Amino acid sequence: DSFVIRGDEVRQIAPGQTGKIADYNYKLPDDFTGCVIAWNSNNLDSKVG
Amino acid sequence: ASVYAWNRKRISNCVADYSVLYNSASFSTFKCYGVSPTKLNDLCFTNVYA
Amino acid sequence: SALGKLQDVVNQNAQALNTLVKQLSSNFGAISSVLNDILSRLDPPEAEV
Repeated sequence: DSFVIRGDEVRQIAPGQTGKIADYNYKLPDDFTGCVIAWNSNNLDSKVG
Repeated sequence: ASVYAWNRKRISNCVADYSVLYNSASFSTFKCYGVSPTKLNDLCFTNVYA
Repeated sequence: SALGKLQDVVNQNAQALNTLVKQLSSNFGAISSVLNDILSRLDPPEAEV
Protein backbone atom coordinates (compact mmCIF):
# COMPACT_ATOMS: atom_id res chain seq x y z
CA ASP A 1 0.00 0.00 0.00
CA SER A 2 1.78 3.09 -1.32
CA PHE A 3 0.92 6.71 -0.49
CA VAL A 4 2.51 10.07 0.38
CA ILE A 5 1.93 11.77 3.75
CA ARG A 6 3.58 14.39 5.95
CA GLY A 7 6.66 13.83 8.09
CA ASP A 8 4.84 13.97 11.43
CA GLU A 9 2.06 11.62 10.25
CA VAL A 10 4.37 8.59 9.88
CA ARG A 11 3.66 7.71 13.50
CA GLN A 12 -0.01 7.27 12.56
CA ILE A 13 0.74 4.39 10.13
CA ALA A 14 0.69 1.82 12.93
CA PRO A 15 -1.74 -0.52 14.74
CA GLY A 16 -3.61 0.96 17.68
CA GLN A 17 -2.86 4.60 16.84
CA THR A 18 -5.12 7.58 17.33
CA GLY A 19 -4.75 10.16 14.59
CA LYS A 20 -6.24 11.81 11.54
CA ILE A 21 -5.16 9.85 8.46
CA ALA A 22 -5.57 6.75 10.63
CA ASP A 23 -9.28 7.50 10.96
CA TYR A 24 -10.21 9.09 7.62
CA ASN A 25 -7.48 8.07 5.15
CA TYR A 26 -5.71 4.79 5.98
CA LYS A 27 -6.43 2.48 8.92
CA LEU A 28 -4.29 -0.47 10.04
CA PRO A 29 -5.88 -3.31 12.05
CA ASP A 30 -4.90 -4.22 15.59
CA ASP A 31 -3.75 -7.68 14.41
CA PHE A 32 -1.69 -6.22 11.55
CA THR A 33 1.40 -8.16 10.47
CA GLY A 34 3.92 -6.73 8.05
CA CYS A 35 6.27 -3.78 7.74
CA VAL A 36 5.79 -0.02 7.36
CA ILE A 37 8.40 1.72 5.19
CA ALA A 38 8.85 5.48 5.14
CA TRP A 39 11.41 7.71 3.47
CA ASN A 40 11.77 11.41 2.76
CA SER A 41 10.79 12.52 -0.75
CA ASN A 42 11.24 16.29 -0.63
CA ASN A 43 13.45 16.15 -3.73
CA LEU A 44 10.75 14.41 -5.81
CA ASP A 45 7.26 15.07 -4.40
CA SER A 46 7.64 18.81 -3.80
CA LYS A 47 7.68 21.97 -5.90
CA VAL A 48 8.87 25.49 -5.12
CA GLY A 49 5.50 26.90 -6.22
CA ALA B 1 3.26 30.80 32.47
CA SER B 2 6.76 29.38 32.78
CA VAL B 3 7.32 25.76 33.76
CA TYR B 4 8.56 26.47 37.31
CA ALA B 5 5.39 28.51 37.94
CA TRP B 6 3.04 26.46 35.75
CA ASN B 7 -0.54 27.70 35.69
CA ARG B 8 -3.27 25.43 37.05
CA LYS B 9 -6.85 26.21 36.04
CA ARG B 10 -9.89 24.45 37.47
CA ILE B 11 -12.54 23.19 35.04
CA SER B 12 -15.94 22.56 36.60
CA ASN B 13 -19.67 22.95 35.86
CA CYS B 14 -19.43 22.80 32.07
CA VAL B 15 -20.22 20.48 29.18
CA ALA B 16 -16.99 19.77 27.31
CA ASP B 17 -16.59 18.92 23.62
CA TYR B 18 -13.22 17.19 23.38
CA SER B 19 -13.84 16.36 19.70
CA VAL B 20 -12.56 19.82 18.72
CA LEU B 21 -9.28 18.85 20.43
CA TYR B 22 -8.93 15.55 18.58
CA ASN B 23 -10.00 16.89 15.18
CA SER B 24 -7.67 19.90 15.34
CA ALA B 25 -4.38 19.28 13.55
CA SER B 26 -2.62 22.15 15.34
CA PHE B 27 -1.38 19.93 18.20
CA SER B 28 1.91 18.16 17.54
CA THR B 29 1.40 15.81 20.51
CA PHE B 30 -2.03 14.67 21.75
CA LYS B 31 -1.32 11.78 24.11
CA CYS B 32 -3.69 10.41 26.75
CA TYR B 33 -2.70 7.91 29.43
CA GLY B 34 -5.53 6.72 31.67
CA VAL B 35 -8.31 7.17 29.11
CA SER B 36 -8.84 6.78 25.38
CA PRO B 37 -9.01 10.07 23.42
CA THR B 38 -12.20 9.03 21.60
CA LYS B 39 -14.06 8.07 24.80
CA LEU B 40 -13.74 11.57 26.31
CA ASN B 41 -17.10 12.61 24.85
CA ASP B 42 -18.77 9.61 26.54
CA LEU B 43 -17.59 10.15 30.13
CA CYS B 44 -18.32 12.54 32.98
CA PHE B 45 -15.55 14.05 35.09
CA THR B 46 -14.83 16.23 38.09
CA ASN B 47 -11.51 17.66 39.34
CA VAL B 48 -10.50 18.63 35.82
CA TYR B 49 -7.33 20.69 35.83
CA ALA B 50 -5.40 22.34 33.01
CA SER C 1 -21.58 -26.22 70.43
CA ALA C 2 -23.13 -29.69 70.17
CA LEU C 3 -23.64 -29.43 66.39
CA GLY C 4 -20.24 -27.91 65.61
CA LYS C 5 -19.23 -30.50 63.01
CA LEU C 6 -22.05 -29.59 60.60
CA GLN C 7 -21.72 -25.87 61.34
CA ASP C 8 -17.99 -26.08 60.57
CA VAL C 9 -18.75 -27.42 57.07
CA VAL C 10 -21.46 -24.79 56.52
CA ASN C 11 -19.14 -21.99 57.69
CA GLN C 12 -16.26 -23.22 55.51
CA ASN C 13 -18.46 -23.37 52.39
CA ALA C 14 -20.01 -19.94 53.07
CA GLN C 15 -16.57 -18.45 53.76
CA ALA C 16 -15.19 -19.91 50.51
CA LEU C 17 -18.12 -18.38 48.59
CA ASN C 18 -17.61 -15.04 50.36
CA THR C 19 -13.89 -15.06 49.51
CA LEU C 20 -14.65 -15.90 45.87
CA VAL C 21 -17.15 -13.02 45.67
CA LYS C 22 -14.69 -10.68 47.45
CA GLN C 23 -11.93 -11.51 44.93
CA LEU C 24 -13.89 -9.66 42.21
CA SER C 25 -13.16 -6.37 44.00
CA SER C 26 -9.41 -6.74 43.35
CA ASN C 27 -7.91 -5.21 40.21
CA PHE C 28 -4.84 -7.55 40.19
CA GLY C 29 -2.59 -4.75 38.96
CA ALA C 30 -5.05 -3.29 36.45
CA ILE C 31 -6.32 0.29 36.52
CA SER C 32 -9.72 -0.81 37.85
CA SER C 33 -11.52 -3.89 39.10
CA VAL C 34 -14.65 -3.03 37.08
CA LEU C 35 -14.74 -4.36 33.52
CA ASN C 36 -17.22 -1.72 32.32
CA ASP C 37 -14.90 1.09 33.47
CA ILE C 38 -12.01 -0.36 31.45
CA LEU C 39 -14.22 -0.96 28.41
CA SER C 40 -15.59 2.60 28.59
CA ARG C 41 -12.24 4.29 29.28
CA LEU C 42 -9.74 2.60 26.96
CA ASP C 43 -9.12 1.60 23.37
CA PRO C 44 -9.10 -2.21 22.78
CA PRO C 45 -5.26 -2.44 22.38
CA GLU C 46 -4.71 -1.39 26.01
CA ALA C 47 -8.09 -2.53 27.32
CA GLU C 48 -7.01 -5.98 26.10
CA VAL C 49 -4.02 -5.81 28.46
